[PDB]
Amino acid sequence: LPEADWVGESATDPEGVIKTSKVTWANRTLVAEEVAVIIPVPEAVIDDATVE
Amino acid sequence: ADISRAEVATLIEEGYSHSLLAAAKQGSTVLSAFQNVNMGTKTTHLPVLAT
Repeated sequence: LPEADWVGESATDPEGVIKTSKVTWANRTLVAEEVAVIIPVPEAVIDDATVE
Repeated sequence: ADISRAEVATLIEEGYSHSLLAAAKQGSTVLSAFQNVNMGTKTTHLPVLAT
């Protein structure tokens, strides 16, 4: 965040200057990764089972 | 050299507001707490039981 300040009115006095300030940003990343499983079964067991 | 706020003198005028100029008045407590007897003369006598 930037910062403001109170400024005096004099043309010579150091309190008479408006101060500089900055706004900044940063970066965040979505990075996709794999998650997986393999389940093996005998094909005769698929054929004999009563459920799908 | 430069023109300060003091350099322009009464070319800058000072304003006025009555927005803080009010005060709510408060009446006496005893004239609301108790009976207000309307007197017609300086002294009224009230007899009381005493023994």
